[PDB]
Amino acid sequence: DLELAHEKAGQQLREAKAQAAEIVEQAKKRANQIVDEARDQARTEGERLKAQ
Amino acid sequence: MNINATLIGQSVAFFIFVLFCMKFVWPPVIAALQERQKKIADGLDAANRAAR
Repeated sequence: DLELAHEKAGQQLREAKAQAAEIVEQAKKRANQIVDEARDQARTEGERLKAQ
Repeated sequence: MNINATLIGQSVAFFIFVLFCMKFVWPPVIAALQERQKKIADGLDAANRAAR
């Protein structure tokens, strides 16, 4: 049971590393989307060359 | 001769068997009891340590 507990701890540890990597990966993907939408808003805001 | 020197004949046999038992019969058997108590104790300690 002690040997099996060390093997289980080895799985729980690496699964937590993988999930933490995916949580930060999705955050970086979300951050990239926010800045690109902000670039399109700032590019569209240029309507002032004619709307004004 | 006839009755009392048997009082020392039996006494000598008694002391010889007691010293033989004390060195070649009792220590080898009591050690196996000491070891098993540790074999069971190590299992209970390992289970608590593995859980924690």
